[PDB]
Amino acid sequence: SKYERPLKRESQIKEFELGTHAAVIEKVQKKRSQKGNDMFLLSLLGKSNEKGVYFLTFGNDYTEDNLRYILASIQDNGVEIPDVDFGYNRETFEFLKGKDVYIQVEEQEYKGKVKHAVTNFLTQDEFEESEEMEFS
Amino acid sequence: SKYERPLKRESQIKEFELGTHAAVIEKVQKKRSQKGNDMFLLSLLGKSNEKGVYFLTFGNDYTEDNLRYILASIQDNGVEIPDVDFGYNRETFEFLKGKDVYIQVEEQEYKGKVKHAVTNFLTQDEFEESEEMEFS
Amino acid sequence: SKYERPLKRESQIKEFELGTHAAVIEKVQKKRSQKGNDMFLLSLLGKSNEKGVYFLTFGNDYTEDNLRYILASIQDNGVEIPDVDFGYNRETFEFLKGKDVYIQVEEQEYKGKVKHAVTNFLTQDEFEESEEMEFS
DNA sequence: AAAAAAAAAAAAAAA
Repeated sequence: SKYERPLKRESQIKEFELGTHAAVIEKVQKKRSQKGNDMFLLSLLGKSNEKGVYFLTFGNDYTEDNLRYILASIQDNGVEIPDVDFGYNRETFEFLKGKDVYIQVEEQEYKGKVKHAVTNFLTQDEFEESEEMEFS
Repeated sequence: SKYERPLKRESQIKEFELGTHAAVIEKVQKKRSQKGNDMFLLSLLGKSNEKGVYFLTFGNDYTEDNLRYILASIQDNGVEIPDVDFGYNRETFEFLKGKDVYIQVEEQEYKGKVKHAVTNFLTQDEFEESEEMEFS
Repeated sequence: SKYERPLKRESQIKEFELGTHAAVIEKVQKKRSQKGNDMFLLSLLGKSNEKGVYFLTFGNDYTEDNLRYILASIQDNGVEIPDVDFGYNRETFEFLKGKDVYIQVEEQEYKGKVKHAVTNFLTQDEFEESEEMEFS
């Protein structure tokens, strides 16, 4: 094919350790998956510069519930959830950017490659239940 | 099978230190993989005779982008890109030879043996971002 | 059990010193491995009566490559490679006998016992390049 | 809960 300038790629030097972490959604991209689903690609920034990615895929039974947990995590980091129809729309897209969240980070295999993946957005209850088990 | 001069093999004494470097594509070579994929074998040379190799495999869905990043790295080193169809062809083969590039080199574990392998080709943006964080 | 006459064993008094060497393929004999692959057993005679052995083992992914390098070594000693199918056949078998080659010999250890073994066949440029860095 | 993902490349064998 003919050359077409490709995009700058973000350096993902450092992953999240396994467990629960406070993180901020440092970026939100609108993309389409390889199987042709509309998704929001949440980029996640930790307090020691840990980078992580999360895919909010649309057009299935879980999408609604999935996003409610993202919103609930935002709510419990001290932000009011506005009166808007949440889903595949610009309000939702813009609302997520820059927000404090609680994330879970589990291991995950794919093509025999193990990485630390962001799996879930946690409520206050879930974040503390997990965090109050750790010994300094 | 009928005879086919195998590719000359060099002394891999000095390899690239970890991180990102300016390099040249010293040699390009046609080669069939163990799984039976066509690839170009890019020999990279550094400013103090560090050596490394890069496997540009054809067939995969990443081929295009992977080559795009090679080309874009060449673009950002002062060479302009011809209006040719880039791929598994002769023009591509001849173009890549003797071109200044930006590369990343990470640690790569394979069957016990860790070694410093060229992983990516970097754009100007990518390159300056990681090179500007070094001190004196 | 019942006595069968055993075969004469060739006197392997002196072995190659480590490094690169001009040598002749003095003998070639096809055998079965302990694991049970067909293979050629190249005997190699040095210019000071050094004796070494090389095992070209058939039935693996790199059989053809290892053979190609042998032929390349013969090619670069003033011999033209004919348009023959190279492999486990009589023609390849008989072509190898008596040819000049360049060999590499390294230390090797099987059952505690150390041995100078023939590990590779070198091209012209490969041979000269090894001889360059010996003078230092 | 369902869906997301850079793919691919590396001697093996002899004794």
